[PDB]
Amino acid sequence: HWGYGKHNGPEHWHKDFPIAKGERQSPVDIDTHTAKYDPSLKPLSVSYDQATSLRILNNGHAFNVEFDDSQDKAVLKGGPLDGTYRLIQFHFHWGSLDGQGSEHTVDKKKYAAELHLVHWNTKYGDFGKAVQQPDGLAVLGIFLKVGSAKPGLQKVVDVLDSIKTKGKSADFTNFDPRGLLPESLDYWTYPGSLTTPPLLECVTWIVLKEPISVSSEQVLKFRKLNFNGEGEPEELMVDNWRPAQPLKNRQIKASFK
Ligand SMILES: [Zn+2]
Repeated sequence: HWGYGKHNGPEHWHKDFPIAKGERQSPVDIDTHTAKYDPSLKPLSVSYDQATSLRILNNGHAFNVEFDDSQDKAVLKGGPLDGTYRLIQFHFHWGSLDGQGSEHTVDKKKYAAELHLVHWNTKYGDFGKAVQQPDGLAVLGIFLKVGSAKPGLQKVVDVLDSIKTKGKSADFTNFDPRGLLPESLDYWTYPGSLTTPPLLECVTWIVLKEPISVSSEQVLKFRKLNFNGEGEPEELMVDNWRPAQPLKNRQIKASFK
């Protein structure tokens, strides 16, 4: 039932998901002047050479590229994390307008879009057990700005016409998520939550400082997707982002001096 519209959108999620007013909700604004360098953060390790994408799907809120997480084929390690986190899916949030779209902000600056690579902690049995624990998920967040085209994104963009509406899916093999990374993996990290219902506070957030650059042509294809199912009145899939939430007692740690 929840969405991003006037009445089912983020400002009303708390009616059905009371955790929405919890102590470590995401996203948050990253105040660069308050986020301290932490020299105990170990280097961020990403092992994606054996990543096995399976399918792409429009679930009515975003589109998800799903991966085989049955073994350590595509794992995140290091940084603030203890243990091994398996990539399960990635998706985007974007705006109707280049000036908005990102979930996290940096000194209140909004980016045009935000990519989330979602991983879960093999400490737990599976995704379902991991989401129920404060140390269960690690989400790598990567800002998008409008500029030159992102070649590693073109394979995703080139299949969006086949998943225009909610419920549609398609096979989507051999996608290399490495092609979505920026040059620097300098990042900020803090403990937080899912940014969509059920909004569980199970996420170690790792937000990269350097955005990737995508083309107008590429984001205009994002904005052509539909929230609605085929045959229902069109609602364009745009502004599917949750705004910054209160930071409360939390500190953002920076990985760079
Ligand atoms: Zn997300």
